[PDB]
Amino acid sequence: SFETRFEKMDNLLRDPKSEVNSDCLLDGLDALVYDLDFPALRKNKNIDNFLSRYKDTINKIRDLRMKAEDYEVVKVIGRGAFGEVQLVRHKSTRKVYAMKLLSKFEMIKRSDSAFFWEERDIMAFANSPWVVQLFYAFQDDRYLYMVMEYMPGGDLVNLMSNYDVPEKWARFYTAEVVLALDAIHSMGFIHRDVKPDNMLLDKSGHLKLADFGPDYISPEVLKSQGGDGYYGRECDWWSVGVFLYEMLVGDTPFYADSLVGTYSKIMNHKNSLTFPDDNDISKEAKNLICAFLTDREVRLGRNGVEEIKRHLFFKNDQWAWETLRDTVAPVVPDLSSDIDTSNFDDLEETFPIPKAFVGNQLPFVGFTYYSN
Amino acid sequence: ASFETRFEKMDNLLRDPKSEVNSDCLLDGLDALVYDLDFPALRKNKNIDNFLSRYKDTINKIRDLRMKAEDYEVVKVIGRGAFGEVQLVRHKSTRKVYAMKLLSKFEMIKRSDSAFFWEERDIMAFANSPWVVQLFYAFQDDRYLYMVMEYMPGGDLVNLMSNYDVPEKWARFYTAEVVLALDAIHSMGFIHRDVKPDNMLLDKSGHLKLADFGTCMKMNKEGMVRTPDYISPEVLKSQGYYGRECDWWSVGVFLYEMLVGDTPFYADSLVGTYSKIMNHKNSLTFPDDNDISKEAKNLICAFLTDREVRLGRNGVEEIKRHLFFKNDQWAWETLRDTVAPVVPDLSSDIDTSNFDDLEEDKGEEETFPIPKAFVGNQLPFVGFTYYS
Ligand SMILES: CN(CC(=O)N1CC=C(c2c[nH]c3ncccc23)CC1)c1ccccc1
Ligand SMILES: CN(CC(=O)N1CC=C(c2c[nH]c3ncccc23)CC1)c1ccccc1
Repeated sequence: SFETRFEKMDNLLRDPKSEVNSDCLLDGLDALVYDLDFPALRKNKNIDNFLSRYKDTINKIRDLRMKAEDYEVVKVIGRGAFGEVQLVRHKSTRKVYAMKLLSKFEMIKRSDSAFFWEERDIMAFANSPWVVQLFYAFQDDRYLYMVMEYMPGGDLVNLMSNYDVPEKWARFYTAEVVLALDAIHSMGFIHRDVKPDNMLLDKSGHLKLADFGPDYISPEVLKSQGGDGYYGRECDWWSVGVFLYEMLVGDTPFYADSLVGTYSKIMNHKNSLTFPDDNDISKEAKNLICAFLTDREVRLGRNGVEEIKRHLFFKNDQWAWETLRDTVAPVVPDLSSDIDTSNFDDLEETFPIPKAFVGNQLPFVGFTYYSN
Repeated sequence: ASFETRFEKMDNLLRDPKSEVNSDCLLDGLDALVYDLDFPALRKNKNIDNFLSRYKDTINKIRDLRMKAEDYEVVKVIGRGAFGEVQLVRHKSTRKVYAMKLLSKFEMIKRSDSAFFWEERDIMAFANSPWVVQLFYAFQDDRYLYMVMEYMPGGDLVNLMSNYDVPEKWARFYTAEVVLALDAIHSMGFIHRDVKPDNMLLDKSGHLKLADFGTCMKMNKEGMVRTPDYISPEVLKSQGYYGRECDWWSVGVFLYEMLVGDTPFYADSLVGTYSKIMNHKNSLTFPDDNDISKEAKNLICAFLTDREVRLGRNGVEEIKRHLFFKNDQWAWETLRDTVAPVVPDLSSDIDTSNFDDLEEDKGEEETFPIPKAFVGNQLPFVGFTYYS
């Protein structure tokens, strides 16, 4: 059938989850112009003629497509190894967002340029109240850009520093992390390193997970990094136990001065896991921490989220699992302005000119995403 | 500007068939990149090897979904050229017969000639004229460019002129259809540069259409462009700047050959022909024993004259008003409705009686050397794909 094959082709060209969608195919042409336009390369007739034929329209497309210049940087609200997070405002729409930038130079230099694909897909397609949304994803020759919802409530590292977390609060945050992880697991993904930095609080003080691509890592994720083991969803449930312990105790359960010491304490969890002498912690809170901080064969979460939800630590009279997001969060942030950075602490290299085709833009083809 | 205006202008560039960057040209770029990068020496670059792993699967899936040579069943080879051949083909699924023109990418790259086909592709795809051979689909693989066009079973006008003594009544019909065909091409901004009976094909009802635009060049904002019997004097002076009227000279040669039986500037030697063309004011003569009207002689002389005063240099309207076209069978708006002088008798949708059936070759699949660095041999063909 000719029209069935022609229809299937249009499906691939218009589906946002397709690698050959219209905005993805445009990335290939854009990358090709960035990577070919060098004097040594343009000596090749095929290259010089192709660029003459497409540099007018590619420069035109670069202007029409979303670009960094469409955003007004307000402040830098975060920083990482490969870039930074900026609170930005779209010039035309005036809407504020959080934009994550990833340096193509650093990524290529460190030979690490494929870690962002699952983060892009989870945030773009989750469609969940528990996952930070990615509205747009674009790029230029130097950076990858991720336009996400701004989470003014800050992160849980900040919350834990500013407050003495009572059990009533710890139960709320732990339950929201349980629902957030279940939404991610339902999509077919495993977070791997769930930590308080990945837990962001929206305008109403409710939690959403962000940042998909040592203290919080499970024993199986450590073992499997030596190229022989394997792990399941229960590796994220281990992280929940570490988070609950840090919240009620003030320290990570396997803290050590050295990275080796932490790694070793995690493997020796049956002997290193201890609750300080001066612990006001309930028996149900300790039960839940121990049920998560154990080997994967007997870990809570092995037989789904239901056994986690039924734990006595979650028994309370303020909320229910099915309506938890409608309840008032323990810390509802001060909604002063759309530019409020109160909950956040405040704080370039060009590629060498190629003498042959290097293709530095190739590992980024297909990153562009427009939610419409 | 407006944001939604930017994202609407984008969707226009992505849908417009005449756009350099519609979704077919964009898939061409990705398909060209997978061909040009999938070599073991290039796969040593991590960026290249990783990109190919990420897209090899979908590019092969897309190659199957998109139109390909295997969708067509070859029936005969009805024509041949330096860079390829023309095959009478039948679509496997639809069973409809077409004429497919193939152009060898190796012969093209090897001879450093890989940009002549763009005008032919655009004329046949966008002319939208009852007088220009239509291009339904255009596709490609790593070895060939393919052009799926309407099959013209009636043959060409060289064949028609050999088999018949063309009366004026017939010559007027064929000249009239060539005038409408050249005007469609001129309206698009092109100059044929090689109008001869070889380019004029007859369809299943005997109606004429132009084909063979390998020689086509696009005019500038002032209408200028950069066999020997059909060539105008302005070209022989260079052999520069040529207007529309260099095509109208060939119409005059065509009309003379039709009514007389010989080309107006025939000679044993090429030099004798070139000399006769330059001396057109004295060499152009009509045989004493003729059934040529004063209006046919007027039209031929109006075309076979200096480009500074030639009929056509200011449009087709003055040509259409010529008294030679006055007749009682048809009008310019009723020409294609008329019964053509020679309506071909066809046994089947596959009948090739009006063509010299040719022997297929199926032997030269020559190789470009395996790239040790990025060569980009598929780059001059990005954007050739067309679907109607
Ligand atoms: C600091 N990171 C971590 C990260 O990947 N993320 C941290 C949290 C995000 C966020 C979403 N919405 C936000 N709203 C207010 C502040 C941060 C955010 C996005 C994800 C980072 C790492 C490497 C290179 C660059 C940045
Ligand atoms: C013979 N040339 C000219 C050519 O390009 N064309 C001549 C013939 C065509 C045709 C359309 N429809 C047809 N139907 C019945 C016969 C021929 C046709 C189309 C155009 C050629 C040159 C190089 C490589 C290959 C062929």
